[PDB]
Amino acid sequence: HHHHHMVDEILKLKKEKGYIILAHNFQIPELQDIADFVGDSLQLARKAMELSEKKILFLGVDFMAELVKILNPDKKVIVPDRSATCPMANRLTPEIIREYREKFPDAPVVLYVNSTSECKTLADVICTSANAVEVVKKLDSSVVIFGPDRNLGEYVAEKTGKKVITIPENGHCPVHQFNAESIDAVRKKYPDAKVIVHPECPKPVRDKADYVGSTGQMEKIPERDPSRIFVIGTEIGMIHKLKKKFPDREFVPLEMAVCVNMKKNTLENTLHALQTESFEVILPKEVIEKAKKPILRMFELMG
Ligand SMILES: O=C(O)C1=C(C(=O)O)N=CC(=S)C1
Ligand SMILES: [Fe+3]
Ligand SMILES: [Fe+3]
Ligand SMILES: [Fe+3]
Ligand SMILES: [Fe+3]
Ligand SMILES: [S]
Ligand SMILES: [S]
Ligand SMILES: [S]
Ligand SMILES: [S]
Repeated sequence: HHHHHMVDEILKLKKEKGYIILAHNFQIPELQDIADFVGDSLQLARKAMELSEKKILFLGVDFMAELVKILNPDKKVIVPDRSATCPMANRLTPEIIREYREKFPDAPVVLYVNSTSECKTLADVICTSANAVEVVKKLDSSVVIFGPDRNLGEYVAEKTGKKVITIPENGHCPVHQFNAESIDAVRKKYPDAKVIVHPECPKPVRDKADYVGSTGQMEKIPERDPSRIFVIGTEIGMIHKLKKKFPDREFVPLEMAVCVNMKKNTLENTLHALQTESFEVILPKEVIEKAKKPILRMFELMG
């Protein structure tokens, strides 16, 4: 009843006030369902650039909303919880980047998308887990500085054969610290299941999986693998996304993994956001201009 009210009022206010809702794959199912588009940060950013609308309600975490805003400076971007962020990303700082640039002056600074917008202004190129391998492959260098995620950096080193110098020391994602034993357990319980895990997972988990890929990659695997059952080693939000796309197959969480910050967004605070038209994502224009360069480098090296 209340969700029915909240859902209908959200759909009403989004229509009335000219907002497009963009939701990340890790949002709760109820917010994914009222979104105009659901996707990874790259898909959502690219999508934003194509919109005729000048108003965006973004449903994810701050670095993502800011990625949208940097590529769409003249659109009004709001979020329902202004504290939704990536705690581990904020362990990488400007001074660590400067320090490592000095020591390895010829190593391009490749920053993972979860990095703060301030940190992005000091990068040579941005990447996501979808494109990180391709991006580091096409750089001239045989050595790269990579942060903030150490597991993704080592994965990239593995697949490119390049030297990846990770920063900071011990940057990792709690959400993807799956037990390797959990894979052994599912392979006996579901013998024919395909295990897909995120490259942020530790090396023993990746190496025992049938596929390693980001959320965008995970959702393309059933387009080419006919298996009836997939075991999914990422954040719980992707199970709903996959089930919706491929109703014919079964998706089983490797374990329950919840990103607390992603779950800060609710139907209630989303409705408040459309009522009040807050909270606006504002970056100093200087940050937009400086962060935009390594982002455009990323597309140049992708496309
Ligand atoms: O690319 C994305 O949207 C992200 C993904 C993804 O796999 O799509 N995973 C983790 C983060 S922090 C962001
Ligand atoms: Fe995070
Ligand atoms: Fe993350
Ligand atoms: Fe993560
Ligand atoms: Fe997270
Ligand atoms: S995150
Ligand atoms: S992350
Ligand atoms: S994440
Ligand atoms: S997270």
